[PDB]
Amino acid sequence: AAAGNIKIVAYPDTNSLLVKGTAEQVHFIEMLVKALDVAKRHVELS
Amino acid sequence: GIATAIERLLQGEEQPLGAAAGNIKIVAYPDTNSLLVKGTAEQVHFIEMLVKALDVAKRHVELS
Amino acid sequence: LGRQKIGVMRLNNTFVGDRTYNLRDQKMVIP
Amino acid sequence: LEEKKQATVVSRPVLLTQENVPAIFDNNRTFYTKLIGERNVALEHVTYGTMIRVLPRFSADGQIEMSLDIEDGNDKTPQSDTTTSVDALPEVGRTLISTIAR
Repeated sequence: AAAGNIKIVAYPDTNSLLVKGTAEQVHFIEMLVKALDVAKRHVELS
Repeated sequence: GIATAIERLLQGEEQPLGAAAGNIKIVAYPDTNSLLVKGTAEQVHFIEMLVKALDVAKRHVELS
Repeated sequence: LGRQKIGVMRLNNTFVGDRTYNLRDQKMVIP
Repeated sequence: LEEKKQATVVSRPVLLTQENVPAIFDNNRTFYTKLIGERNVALEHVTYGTMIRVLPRFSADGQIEMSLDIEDGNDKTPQSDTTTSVDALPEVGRTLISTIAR
């Protein structure tokens, strides 16, 4: 369909996203999320 | 809670969910801690499979 | 036509939702 | 005069919660004052004390990431012999920390 009928709702109770769309748009957001989800490093400032 | 997150997910939503995705009504019933879903026989089974994935037991953290 | 589908994606290394802090009078919100 | 001094203080708050649930521990003190106005007469108050607000979350490896908001305040006292010890002057000193650790 279109890019304007995708609904994204935060569910903080299990720390997860809820995406509603077609079977090709759900796989499209799942590949974007795994690129924005990386582990961070610690900085101590003195 | 869980009854406000799925209610905003199905808001508007003129989409062919299997009628439409916009005529599903979800109402919280706190007196027995359960959801009330009204739709066709295929949309009710569609929300029942989503609820069993968001319903997991939690672990305890003690912070000192 | 395409059937609708709901996916649940758990995040392991970040937080959903905004973070809020203060500098003595004013509130800052990070998306 | 010849003076020596030493002072140690170790304080520890403990709080229990679940995953992805915000929790609050608070141990404060309230100071009420009488603002003698005529129209919008009110009891104004200040508040100071220990306070933690945490949001724990388990990572994929078994580590615990937290979103912290720590406040530790107490009441600083000026000289008791002067008149400003009887009015509404509790000089408050606080210590605020807001960060994220894992």
